[PDB]
Amino acid sequence: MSPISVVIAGYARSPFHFARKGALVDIRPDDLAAAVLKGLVEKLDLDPALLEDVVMGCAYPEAEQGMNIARIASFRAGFPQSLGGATLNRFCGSSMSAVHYAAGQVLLGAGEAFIAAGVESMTRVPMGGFNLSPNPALLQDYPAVYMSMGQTAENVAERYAVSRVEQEEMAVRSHAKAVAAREAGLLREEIVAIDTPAGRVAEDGCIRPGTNLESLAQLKPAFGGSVTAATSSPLTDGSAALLVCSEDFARRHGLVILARIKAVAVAGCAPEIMGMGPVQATRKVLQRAGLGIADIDLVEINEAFASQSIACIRELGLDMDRINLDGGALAIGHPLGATGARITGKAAALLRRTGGRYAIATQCIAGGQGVATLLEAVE
Amino acid sequence: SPISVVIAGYARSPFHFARKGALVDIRPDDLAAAVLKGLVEKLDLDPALLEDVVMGCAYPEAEQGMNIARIASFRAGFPQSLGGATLNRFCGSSMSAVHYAAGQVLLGAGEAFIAAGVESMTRVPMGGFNLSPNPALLQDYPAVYMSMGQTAENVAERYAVSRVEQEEMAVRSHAKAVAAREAGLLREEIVAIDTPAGRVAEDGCIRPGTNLESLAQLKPAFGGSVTAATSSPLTDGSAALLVCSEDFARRHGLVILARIKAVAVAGCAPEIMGMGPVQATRKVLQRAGLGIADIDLVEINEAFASQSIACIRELGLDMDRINLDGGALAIGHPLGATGARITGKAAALLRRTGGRYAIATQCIAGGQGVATLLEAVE
Repeated sequence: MSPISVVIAGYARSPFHFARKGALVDIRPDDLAAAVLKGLVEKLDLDPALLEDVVMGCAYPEAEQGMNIARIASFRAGFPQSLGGATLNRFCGSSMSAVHYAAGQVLLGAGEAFIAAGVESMTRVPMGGFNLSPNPALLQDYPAVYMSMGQTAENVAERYAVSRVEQEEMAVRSHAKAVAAREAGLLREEIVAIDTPAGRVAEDGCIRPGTNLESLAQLKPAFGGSVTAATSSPLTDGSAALLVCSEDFARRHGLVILARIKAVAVAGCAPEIMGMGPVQATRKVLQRAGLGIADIDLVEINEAFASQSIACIRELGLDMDRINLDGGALAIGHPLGATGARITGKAAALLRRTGGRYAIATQCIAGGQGVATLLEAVE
Repeated sequence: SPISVVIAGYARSPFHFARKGALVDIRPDDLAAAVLKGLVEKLDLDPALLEDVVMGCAYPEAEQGMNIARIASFRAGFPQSLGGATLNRFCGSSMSAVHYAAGQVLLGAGEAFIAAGVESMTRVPMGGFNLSPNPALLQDYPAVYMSMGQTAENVAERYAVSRVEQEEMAVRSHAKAVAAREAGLLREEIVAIDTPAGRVAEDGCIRPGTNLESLAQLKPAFGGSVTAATSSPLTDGSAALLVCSEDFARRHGLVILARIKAVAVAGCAPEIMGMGPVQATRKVLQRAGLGIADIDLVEINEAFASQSIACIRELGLDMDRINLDGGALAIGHPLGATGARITGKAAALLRRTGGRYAIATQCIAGGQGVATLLEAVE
């Protein structure tokens, strides 16, 4: 007689690079995803034949991200044909929903170990895909369904009263925290270096040290309002992967357990303010875990925009000093499919490193959704 | 103390031929929405009670793009409070949508889900608009991109399924579909769809009086034993299930079709992807503590007569217990929607026939299988 325990027992990712001008422009997303899958199981010294399934998050699963990129990446990584592979699109939250899927399968007794990963080459598959075909009836009846992400960011800045200067202070803090993490070697363990035509890429490319209020105040508005390129996550290339498995499996294979998955959630919201997704998703995981915000040691909230990240943190009553401890997406980047796996893996790794008890990973999703994962330390 | 996960609803569009059938004018997001709306109207269920819509789709791009789960959900008039996520495991996408939903019920992450799928093989072509095979795998491992027809021939050769044996399954599949359709036994699962041309309420792919003599006169499709007629057709269609806790079904006075007792995925060699159901079925049996002897009926997808027959023999199943109301040869195979149809139909048949246990299982492009084992609710 034993509690069902689902744990994160591995977290790896590529460095994240600016789309179009960064170090990963020449790497196919299927090849990049493969590199990280192979990197994770090599960091763990884990036989991939022990895995049930690879679940790969991807916002635009077409073109080089098509043909079930989970299964393509798995083949390309040299993993056995006995694994399953599936690709999951919940846009910005895809690879956090991959974690929820794998967690559900562990409870169903349908396998003991999974990779929950994500990928986005925002260089090689442009945000929106090819052949964008909006529903004509929804364009007329419900146009907010297809609202630009930047307009949702302005809507939140207005409706939740987040000034341009307040957004710019988050940008300064997110870069300063990433720089401090990188320079202390605190991003090294999670990174799988990637071979490219130009050479080995081993370090994050989106961090801009010395980001400061005076230089930010000179930038042009991006969406005819308060938001700028610097208070918006950049177009990013990258992949992240987690090992999601039973506590028993991790113990059996001598794996270090980063954290236990204690509760999960999805919540819909109004598309016009999609950035507020995290509020209902976080309230759900607290209600399901039997916890309050005062119980949470740290939070990874994705910085899709400063406007929505700040509006969420205020609405939940979170201390900004407990947010995005090693930097957030303004600095680190936001390759859509990969972010959920990254912020979940990172929250787990930070909970273990900081000696905390509980953490939450949460983000917003285009089309009006939020996802959250509540993590618990393992003794 | 287990939570019990049930199927408490099954709806689908009529399934029609790609390019020449009755659904060619319906965008797949619109077709999925019609089925979502039909399902909740059949159940008289308020969709505000639903946690999430999980939509299977083999090619989630263009008219199937932009997270078709969420688009279909909005188009059906469901509240913004629901989640929406699109899942691609090609042929098995919407069975993996059931598996996802069942795990979320167990996690206590919601009590009611729609697990659905859609494919308009008319309006999004197989391979998508920008097929880009991994250059390294084209060199190292070309079988990854093997055509489904070549895998069907591989299985016919290696598992010794003659062209006549394949044609005998084509005959029985169509005959079984005609018996069901003629007795009104397909009507309850169907949501009629409005089209520019008028209301479509009947399946289009059934070819009544399909027979050995006429099949034997057709030309091979893949330089072997397989023909157009022993291959599932290119199909347009959508299917949706209500996957929910037993407590939620009882509380809302919903008729339960079946309990989900076990689930599985299993990888296999892409070059014989059609044998996916063997390891997937053996997994759900082992997990359920059951033998093939225990199973009253099976829905095994008829992607190809060759792989369906080869799997049925490998598992030692009585053909009389397979695809009671017809199989994909006759009903159609709109990739993203098939897993939800065969799981849904297997649950509905388990209830209608008074059996204890059923299996829904299928093969998947890229070498995978999926299986769901269902139990009658006492």
